[PDB]
Amino acid sequence: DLCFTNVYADSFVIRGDEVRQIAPGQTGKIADYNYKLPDDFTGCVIAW
Amino acid sequence: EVFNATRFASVYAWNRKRISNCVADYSVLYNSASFSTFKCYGVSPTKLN
Ligand SMILES: CCCCC/C=C\C/C=C\CCCCCCCC(=O)O
Repeated sequence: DLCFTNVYADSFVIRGDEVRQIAPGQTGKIADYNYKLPDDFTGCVIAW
Repeated sequence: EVFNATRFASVYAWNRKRISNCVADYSVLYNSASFSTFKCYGVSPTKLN
């Protein structure tokens, strides 16, 4: 029921036990040196 | 000796250890360890350093 303004799509492959690291505060090998999300994120995370 | 031991206790006789006089640089675990569940309760994990 909405319309979206500035849409971007990221994409990568990791290992299962690291999916929990894709979030605002996670401080791990993936969130520290590889990929980090803001603390005021607006969007959706999707894994499979 | 903790995460890389040889035998762990039985949950009915769980073990308990004491840690003192050491440096907590957990970044040594990134190379070999892989945790599926990690949750801190009374502290934010971005301030464990
Ligand atoms: C030997 C125990 C020393 C205890 C020191 C006190 C607090 C330290 C808190 C957490 C240390 C382990 C965090 C797990 C490492 C991040 C997850 C990962 O590996 O990616």
